[PDB]
Amino acid sequence: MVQSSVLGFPRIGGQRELKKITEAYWSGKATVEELLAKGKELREHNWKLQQKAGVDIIPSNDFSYYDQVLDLSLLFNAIPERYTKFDLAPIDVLFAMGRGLQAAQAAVDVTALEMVKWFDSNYHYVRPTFSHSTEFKLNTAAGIKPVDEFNEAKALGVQTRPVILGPVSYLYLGKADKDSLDLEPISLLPKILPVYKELLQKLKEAGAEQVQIDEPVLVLDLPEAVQSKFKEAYDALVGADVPELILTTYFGDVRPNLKAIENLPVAGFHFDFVRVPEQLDEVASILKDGQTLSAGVVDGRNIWKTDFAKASAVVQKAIEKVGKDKVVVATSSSLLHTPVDLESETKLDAVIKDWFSFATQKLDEVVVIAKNVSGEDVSKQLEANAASIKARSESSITNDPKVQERLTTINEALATRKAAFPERLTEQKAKYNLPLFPTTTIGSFPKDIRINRNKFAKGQITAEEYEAFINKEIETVVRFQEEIGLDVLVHGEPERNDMVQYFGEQLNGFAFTTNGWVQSYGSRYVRPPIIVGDVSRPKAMTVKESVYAQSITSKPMKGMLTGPVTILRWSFPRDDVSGKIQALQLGLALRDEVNDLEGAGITVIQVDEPAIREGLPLRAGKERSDYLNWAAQSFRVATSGVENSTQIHSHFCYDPNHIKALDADVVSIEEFSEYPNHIGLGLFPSKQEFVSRIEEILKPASKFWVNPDCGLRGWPEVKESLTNMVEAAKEFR
Ligand SMILES: CN1c2c(nc(N)[nH]c2=O)NC[C@@H]1CNc1ccc(C(=O)N[C@@H](CCC(=O)O)C(=O)O)cc1
Ligand SMILES: [Zn+2]
Repeated sequence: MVQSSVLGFPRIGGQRELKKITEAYWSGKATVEELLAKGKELREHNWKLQQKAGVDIIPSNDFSYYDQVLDLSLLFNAIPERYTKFDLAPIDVLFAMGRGLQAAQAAVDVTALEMVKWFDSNYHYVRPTFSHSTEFKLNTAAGIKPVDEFNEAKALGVQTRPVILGPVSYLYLGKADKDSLDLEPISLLPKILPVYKELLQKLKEAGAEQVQIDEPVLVLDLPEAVQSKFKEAYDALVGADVPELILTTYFGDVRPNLKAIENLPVAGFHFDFVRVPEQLDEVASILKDGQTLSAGVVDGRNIWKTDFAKASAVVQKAIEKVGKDKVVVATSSSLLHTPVDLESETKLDAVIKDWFSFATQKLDEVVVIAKNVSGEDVSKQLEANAASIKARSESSITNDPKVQERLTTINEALATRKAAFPERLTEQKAKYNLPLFPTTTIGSFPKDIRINRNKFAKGQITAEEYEAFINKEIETVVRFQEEIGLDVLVHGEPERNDMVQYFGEQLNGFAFTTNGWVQSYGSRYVRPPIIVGDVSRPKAMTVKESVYAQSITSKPMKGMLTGPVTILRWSFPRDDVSGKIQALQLGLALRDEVNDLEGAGITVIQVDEPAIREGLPLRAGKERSDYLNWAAQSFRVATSGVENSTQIHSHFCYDPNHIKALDADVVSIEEFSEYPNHIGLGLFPSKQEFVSRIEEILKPASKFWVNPDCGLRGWPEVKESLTNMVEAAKEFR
C-alpha cells in the first residue's frame, strides 16, 4: 500500500478566522490567550480533516500566525537587536519583525523586515536577516513551536511530520543586515547546523519519526560552492538521535544540481512532477538503497481537479524505477497556495465547480491516487474523475472559435507600431505640444468610497447616483491636478476596487469565487480570478470614466490599464494551455480596449505590467528568454494598433532590454544612452532637492519626463510635493 502525503495545509481558515483573530489581536480587541486558542482550534480542525480524508503523512509546523520563515528566524534567534529593546514577549517580537513597530526619546517607527516573493508563487515570506554578531540558538521559553505543535497533534491521536525549512535554503534566501554588509549568509552554515541538530533531537525525543526538510533552493541556479553545502549540512544532521529526513523540493527542476544531492544520507526526497514531470527518470535514478521518492502529483498552486489517470501514471513510472514500497503520492508543494474549501462556493455554476478542487478536496485526491496505484478498486472514483475531465475538455466555455481564429492572425505587424519612435514623436509634438520636462503622475491619489459601492450593489442607489459620485471624485482629482499645473493627468480610478479583478469581471473566459482566499502576506489575502477558457472582451471596460475625465479638462487624460501578463500572473491560470497562449489572448482583448480608448479621444494610455519580474522562470535558459519574448510580444499586441500620435506609457517599480522591447513612447522608471523613447525617472522634498536631483541626471533634455515614484501619503504632502516638482520642471524650461 502506497502512502499519501500533504506538504502543508493553508492556515487562514475556511472563514478567514486567522485574519480576523490576528487583526483583532493587533488592534487590541483580542487577548493573546484568545489568539492562541484560535490558533490551536485551527490546527486541530485541519489535522482532523486530513486524518478523516485518510492522508497518511500529515504535516505539522505548517501553521503560522504570520510567516513560516519568520517563525524559524524567531526559533533560531535570528532576531536583530533593535526588535529586542521594548520588553516584548516573543510572539510580539515576532509581530514586530513581521509588521513593524510604532511607540509614542522621539517616537519609535521601527520598520518591518523586508517582504520577499517566495520563488514564483504568490506568497511572500519575511527575509531572514543576519549579522556578524548573530548568535543562533534555541529559545526554550518562547516555546519550541515545532515540538509543541507536534505534541498537540499527537495528543489528538494524529501522528504528524514536522516541516522545517532546511539550513541551506534558510541561509541562502536570507540577507546581510545594514551593519554587516560584507557577510555572506551561507558562510553562517557551521554556526546554524548545531541548532538544527538540537531541534531535530528534541523532535525525535517527542516522538517524531520523520521530518520534512525543505530545500527548495535546489530548483535555482546555484553556484558550485553552494552545491557542496548539501553533503556538509546533511552529513552533520543525520544520525541515530534524530528523525528520518525527507529532503523536499518544489516549483522546479533539480537536475542541474543532482550532483549536490546524489550522495546524501537522508531517508528520501520529494520532487515536483506537476511543474516538472520530465525530471522523474533522472532524479529517480540517483536514489540510494532504501531512500524513498515522494512524487508530487497534486498541484499545490492551482485549483483544477486532478486527472487521476494521468497523475497515477506519473506515479506508476516512479514505481517502475524504484519499487512500490519506496514511492509516496504527494501534493506537489504545500497547499498554502490554494484556497481552503470548494464547498464554500455559493454562486459558481455546478458545471464549472465540477472542474475544480481546492485544498480540502486535494486531500481526497492524493488518497484516491495512492489507493489506485496500490491495486485497490477505486474504479467508481476513476470513472467520475474521467467524466469531469472529459466534460471540461469538450465544454464551450473552454473553446471559442473566434478567439482561436484571432490567435492565427498574430504576426510581426500586429506587434509593431505603424512607425518607429522618432517619427512618432514628431506627430506627438504636433498634437500635444507638451513643454520640455513634461510633468505627470503614475496613477493613484488619496475616504467615503465603499459606502457608495455598497448601496449600489444592493440596488439602494441608482446607476445615476453612483455615476455622479464617481464623476465628483474624478472632478476633484482633475481640478486639483490642474491647479498644481501637471501637464498630463490621470482620473484617479475611484471606480476600481482591484487592478486585475476589475478587468477579469469584464472579460469572457474568467470565473470568480466568493471564498477562494489565498494568503499573500501576513494577514493580507487575495482572492484570485480564475481563467477557465478562451479570453475575449465583449465591450468597453474603462472608456466611460476616462472619457468623462478627459471631457472636463483640456489637458491630455491618461487611460490606465493593466497588462496581459499581470492579469495572467495574478489569476489562477488554465492548466490545459500554455501561459503564453493565455497572455496572447489577453493581449488581443486588451487591444480592443486600447483601440476603443483611442477611438473615444483618449490618446494617452498607460499600460502597466507590475508582475513581469515575478513571473520570471526560476532558472536561466530557454524557458526564461521565451517568457521575456512572449511577455513583451503580448504587451505589444495590446498596444500596437494605435496611430503614431497616440502615446503609450508604461510604469515600472522593479532589466533595460525587456523594457526596450516594449517600444513604449514613455517609460516611467522608479545608463541606456542610445535609446530614443522617452523616460521619466522617479523623483519622489524641496523644490531645490528636485532642482538638484534633475540637474545631476542631466549629465538628455528632450527625453526626460518628470514624475513621482509610485502612486499617492496625505493631501498636504502630495500637494506640496507635486507643486514642488512642477516648479522645478519650470526652472529648466
Ligand atoms: C499588489 N499585489 C496584488 C497581488 N495579487 C493580486 N491578485 N492583486 C494584487 O493587488 N499580488 C502582489 C501584491 C500582493 N499585495 C497585496 C496587498 C494588499 C492586499 C489586501 O489588502 N487584501 C485585503 C483584501 C482586499 C479585498 O477586499 O479583496 C485583505 O485585507 O486581506 C492583498 C495583496
Ligand atoms: Zn511603481
